[PDB]
Amino acid sequence: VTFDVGDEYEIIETIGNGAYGVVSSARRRLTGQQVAIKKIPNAFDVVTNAKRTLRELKILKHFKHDNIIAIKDILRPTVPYGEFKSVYVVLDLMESDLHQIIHSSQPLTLEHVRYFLYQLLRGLKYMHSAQVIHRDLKPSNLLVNENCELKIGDFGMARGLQYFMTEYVATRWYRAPELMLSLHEYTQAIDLWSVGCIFGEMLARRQLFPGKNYVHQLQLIMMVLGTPSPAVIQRVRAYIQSLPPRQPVPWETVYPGADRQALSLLGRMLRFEPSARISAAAALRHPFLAKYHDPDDEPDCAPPFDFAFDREALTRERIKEAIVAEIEDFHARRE
Ligand SMILES: COc1cc(C(=O)N2CCC(N3CCN(C)CC3)CC2)ccc1Nc1ncc2c(n1)N(C1CCCC1)c1ccccc1C(=O)N2C
Repeated sequence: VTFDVGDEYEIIETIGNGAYGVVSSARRRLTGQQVAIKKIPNAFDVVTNAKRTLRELKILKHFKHDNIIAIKDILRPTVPYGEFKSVYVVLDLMESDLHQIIHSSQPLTLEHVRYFLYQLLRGLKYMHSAQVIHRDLKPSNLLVNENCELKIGDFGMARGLQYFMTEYVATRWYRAPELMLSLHEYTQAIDLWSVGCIFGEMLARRQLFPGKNYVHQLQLIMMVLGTPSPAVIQRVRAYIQSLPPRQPVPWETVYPGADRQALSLLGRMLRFEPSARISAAAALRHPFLAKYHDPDDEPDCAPPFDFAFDREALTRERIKEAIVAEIEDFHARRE
């Protein structure tokens, strides 16, 4: 079967795969309400993964927000603690993600784009007030349904306030320059870079900076934003120091026929300097999102999120203990 849940849920279809692991749509037995169930097959075998899972449970259990994917249940172990391998999390089931929507024959008007961006930023304002950087925002991590309701998901990369830049890789289309040309101060401005990229992706329905490798990535950014001012720098320095004085291409020539306000907002997000970028809070006060802006319906998260548990260097078994403790804690609060 490979999905041995109880009689509380009824599996419908298998939707697909995270890197680890499996997501099936289901139906709660008593309410008939549709949920999504993620099985994590060997959740405690690999220290790095177990750490991700623990991290992601804590952040989701901390957040209550219409624009951030949510945990509805975590299933108890149905076997002894020693034998417990696979963890099942019940989450909000959405109908698609934003990647499928952008890259489809269906039409995508500015009204869609405007509404999708508003929800994204409303979600991030809450996160960032909790002092949680998402770090991996992309359209496939933005879940969506028929009535354009949007939810941010996948917090496995999230961080408070090692990794290596491998060359031949095309997986950094939404990564902020500070994570590339490694500056020593990483803040929540990181997500607003990715938002800019995502935003722009919707306006053209095609990737803004689709780099094929590490270098092609920095080239593509430079081709639009120009060279970063000397001050905005400091081995890696050399590659850029000697490259003809590049000027920023205006966003109007990048997107011909686009909306004046949309670009004003976009231009406040895609900027090398992390401090130069708008915050999510401020972005919501932009004319572009004026239709939707409601001060009394765009809350912060309090208290903020402690990352103590993450810093601590834990064994494989001690992370299993902590994850199990999150499951027991989850049920204690509800029941
Ligand atoms: C029917 O629901 C969806 C379809 C799709 C979708 O259109 N595709 C395109 C075709 C994809 N192929 C890869 C898998 N193969 C079986 C062929 C289909 C599946 C994803 C995307 C998101 C969907 N909805 C969805 N709802 C909830 C999700 C989630 N996705 N997912 C997806 C669950 C499938 C893989 C990820 C999430 C994605 C990012 C972050 C969080 C989640 C998440 O935790 N949940 C619970």
